[PDB]
Amino acid sequence: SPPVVDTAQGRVLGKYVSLEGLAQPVAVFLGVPFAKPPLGSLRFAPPQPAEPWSFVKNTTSYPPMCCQDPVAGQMTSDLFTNRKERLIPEFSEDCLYLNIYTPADLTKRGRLPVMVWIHGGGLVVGGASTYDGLALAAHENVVVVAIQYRLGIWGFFSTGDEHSRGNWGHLDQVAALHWVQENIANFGGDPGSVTIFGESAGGESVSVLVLSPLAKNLFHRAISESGVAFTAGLVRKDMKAAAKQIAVLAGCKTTTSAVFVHCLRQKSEDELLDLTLKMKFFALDLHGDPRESHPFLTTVVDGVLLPKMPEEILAEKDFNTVPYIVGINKQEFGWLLPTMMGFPLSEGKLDQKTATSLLWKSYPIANIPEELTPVATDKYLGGTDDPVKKKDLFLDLMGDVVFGVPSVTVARQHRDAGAPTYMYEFQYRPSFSSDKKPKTVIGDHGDEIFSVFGAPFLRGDAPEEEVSLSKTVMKFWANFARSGNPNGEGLPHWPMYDQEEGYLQIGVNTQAAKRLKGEEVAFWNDLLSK
Repeated sequence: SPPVVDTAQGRVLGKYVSLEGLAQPVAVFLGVPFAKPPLGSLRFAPPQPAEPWSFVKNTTSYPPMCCQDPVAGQMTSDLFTNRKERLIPEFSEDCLYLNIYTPADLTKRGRLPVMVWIHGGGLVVGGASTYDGLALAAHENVVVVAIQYRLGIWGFFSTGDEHSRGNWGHLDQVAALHWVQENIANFGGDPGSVTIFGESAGGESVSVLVLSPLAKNLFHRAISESGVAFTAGLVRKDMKAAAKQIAVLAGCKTTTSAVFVHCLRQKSEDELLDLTLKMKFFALDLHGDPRESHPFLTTVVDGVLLPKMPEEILAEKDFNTVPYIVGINKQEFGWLLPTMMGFPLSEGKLDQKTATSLLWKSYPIANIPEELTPVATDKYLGGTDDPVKKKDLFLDLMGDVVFGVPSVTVARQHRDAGAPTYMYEFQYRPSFSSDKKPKTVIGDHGDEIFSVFGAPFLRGDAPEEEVSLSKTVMKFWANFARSGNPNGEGLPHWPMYDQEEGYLQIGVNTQAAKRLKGEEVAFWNDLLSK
């Protein structure tokens, strides 16, 4: 007896889906529009509300993902998905949709916590339909909403002025959150209790929404998994140089910003896609000048989403000071990222000259000047002659500079603004890992996702240790959605990230520790001191 729910713009039809092991049926709505399709002159512009529809809109099939490299998009979906049935996504400029998983009794007026998932993919790839909210919803009695937002050129093209400010993907995230306020009560969600959560560039997005005056009162808890505002230089003052490259590739005059943006608006989707492949996003440039490489189009300081740089918003303490879990994995640069970015590290072996050279080429994500680059690799690799250990230590280096240090730096300033703050370090190797990934890589980028989204209940043949870790993580995450505090009956103690900097080591042996990356932060700030 399929569920039909009212929204401000019209009625939607979903499907009931059962999870093997639980009695609880979950109502699933796929491809709910939250904005007008950003086509034509709506490209490189703020999202507009969806036009209303008559009759009942069928929301039972996965929507398209936003345009992106389709080969890298398919690979990202494969690597990150938590369900059995492999998704073959479609791609389109018409992509401002969300998917909803609600376990609420829709005949009642439910008031479940709402968890809004913001996917990662470096702001250039990814989509919502990769992430099945079924297990998290059914096990923890929360409404899971997975949203989409414009990516790449479509999402982030900026002229650095009023003609194309930038941040279109973040304005879409904001529009989705307004949609949740207006409409989630009809899906049994409590709009007074919305947790935003995301991983990698989705974590950066959560962090940016925490800082943004546009997102005020649109959520009440935050979780950044493996990404905050300082991560990978994904937030910059401007985009002048990358914009120039786009103009040369597109054949657009840059006489003025208006003329430039108007030329890009006339391009077809195929032309912008081809321009996307030519920018070579999400890839280490091995041959060109590292100062001129732009593997991501970034969040920018536009004066609307962000009035100023994140450092200055954090230091001034006026932002969305909600309860905030900020976490990282043990080995953020262990395998997935170097492989996906094309780091020449298949060898199993690395010497210190080459580590220094690769750190310099990583300038776009690491931001370490050429002359300080041997000092960094000496610090991390100089205590051993063993090249197998040097490789493993270089990957610790990259993890720390790109993820660990940024995450701790942000948690500290969030705590110092007076907000409840929690940190974790996740250390587990999922059975769902790729065949290509070595057995020795534990807590790789993305590994927590399988626990958070209940992959053991949806796919594979997970052993009891892994099943149990997923229940623990989901329960912490949903307790936090409920109360702003992840703690509860039968879960290990997770201390607050206060002046003593307590954090939770999550893994086979889940337990509290202190002072996450304390020394590494000290070193990296001192190296870039100037």
